Amino acid sequence: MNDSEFHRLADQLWLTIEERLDDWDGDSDIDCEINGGVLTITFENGSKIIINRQEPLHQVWLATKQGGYHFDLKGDEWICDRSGETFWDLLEQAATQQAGETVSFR
Repeated sequence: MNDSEFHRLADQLWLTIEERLDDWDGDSDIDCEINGGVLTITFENGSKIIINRQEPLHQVWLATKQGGYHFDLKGDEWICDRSGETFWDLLEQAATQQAGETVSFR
């Protein structure tokens, strides 16, 4: 049902995100933190993206510079619930603004 859906989604996000940002270089440095259901994407500046998760239905969080918002699914692309933003793109703007160079998720 839900827990399984949540978990498989979680697995693919967690993996692909961590992998992507461990892979890509930059201006700044990058150390990804992996904790128990938590990712924390940390630059040499000391600033960071906070990723952690809420309900085992479909609900995940993400926090950054401007604060952030929770992460909800539209279709092939997660939005931020806020007004209805975007996964990879807003995450780009977040990471980019804290790191100091285009952090390329797409």
